[PDB]
Amino acid sequence: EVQLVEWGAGLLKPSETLSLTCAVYGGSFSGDYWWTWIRQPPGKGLEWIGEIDHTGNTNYNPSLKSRLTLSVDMSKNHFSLKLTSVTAADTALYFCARQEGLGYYDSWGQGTLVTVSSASTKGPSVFPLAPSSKSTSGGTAALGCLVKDYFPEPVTVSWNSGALTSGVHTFPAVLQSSGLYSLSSVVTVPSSSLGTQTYICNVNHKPSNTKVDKRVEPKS
Amino acid sequence: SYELTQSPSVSVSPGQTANITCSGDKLGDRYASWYQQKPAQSPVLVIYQDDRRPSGIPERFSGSNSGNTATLTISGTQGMDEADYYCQAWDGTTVFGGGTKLTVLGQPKAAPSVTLFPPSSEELQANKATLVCLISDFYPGAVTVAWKADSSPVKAGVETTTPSKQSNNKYAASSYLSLTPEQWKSHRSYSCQVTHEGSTVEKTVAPTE
Ligand SMILES: *[C@@H]1O[C@H](CO)[C@@H](O)[C@H](O)[C@H]1NC(C)=O
Repeated sequence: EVQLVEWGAGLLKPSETLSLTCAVYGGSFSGDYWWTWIRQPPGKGLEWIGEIDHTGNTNYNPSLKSRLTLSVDMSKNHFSLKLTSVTAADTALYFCARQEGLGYYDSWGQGTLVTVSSASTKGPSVFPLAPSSKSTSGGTAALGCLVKDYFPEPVTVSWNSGALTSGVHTFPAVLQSSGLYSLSSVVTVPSSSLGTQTYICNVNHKPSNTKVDKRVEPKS
Repeated sequence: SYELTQSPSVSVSPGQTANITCSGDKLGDRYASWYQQKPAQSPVLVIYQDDRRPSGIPERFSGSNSGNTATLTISGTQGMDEADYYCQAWDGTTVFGGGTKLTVLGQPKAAPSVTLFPPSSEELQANKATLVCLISDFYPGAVTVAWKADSSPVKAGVETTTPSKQSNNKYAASSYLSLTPEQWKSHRSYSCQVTHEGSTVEKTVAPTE
């Protein structure tokens, strides 16, 4: 095995070009090795990006072959990556790796996270999720608030200014392809209360200095 | 375009044998390798050249490539084997499978609760439409979510979280479907279908509600 050490700044804005490098200890840039980049979007699988040999032949994945250039500095046993016209969709953990003889990746770098700041500070839209009894236990209903398209984390959600805590489930946010977050908060309450008890979700997004108190009324 | 298929999730009881499989046309003509990946860590090669084990990989890991299926067999599965497992096939070109999450069961299985909300009238007035599919109290922490427009799988618009551990050691996840108001109002219904451990729960909402 060999030791692979990748560096590179991870934090980079979009539409641009990404650039990283990797260093190799205990090996040589000779023979049949293919020096490889593989990436992993958050929550997703491994995606082969491209390879380069010691002479400088390359193979790139057709999906981006037009936009990706690999290079090697044979003198210091380094290879490097350059990807053009990027997005938040290139956000991913990027690994360098060595492909050995019959097509297996014996040595991997630690990975470098390419978080792409495509978005800027943005406060959420808040929509009411009107009560439904279809999925809850007898005599109860679930209602909530959809907290849509904010950045960065975090948002906080209380109910009835914190008087209502029992039965609240605020779900971890999704990080969308747009680079913005959305989350939902739901509370299960007595069905008999719906005509007399007011339900308000208190949404606070400190990064944008935004507060929303959204009344969640039954719908008819 | 060449394709290796693996199931997204497998669970095994401690000490039992786990089989993780990967299929592809004429996979037997290609050399299969397997990688173990634990969270925020580099994949680790556990099998190469169909059935060879690197020095330092435990003997309970074995591999085979026959019948056009590559199989990673872990005998006497231990807690420490919980991880995502990727197959890879090489013929000169490299293809990875989609990964299998192996859960080594530490508690009994728990089936998900699914709540589906339609777009709110308020959001439709803002010329947008989001369906919200909330999934909770499930174990193993692995689900597949499929959305349907009437009965047809959607082509676009889905954002789904990875499962996260709840305070009670079960898991939660959420999935969102983004539509235009015209798409929402022009179908009879949309459905969120959640598959967990080979069982499926499908909830459905309709614009007339
Ligand atoms: C696992 O798969 C192998 C084939 O590769 C088979 O011989 C064995 O019986 C399987 N064992 C289990 C427990 O599924």
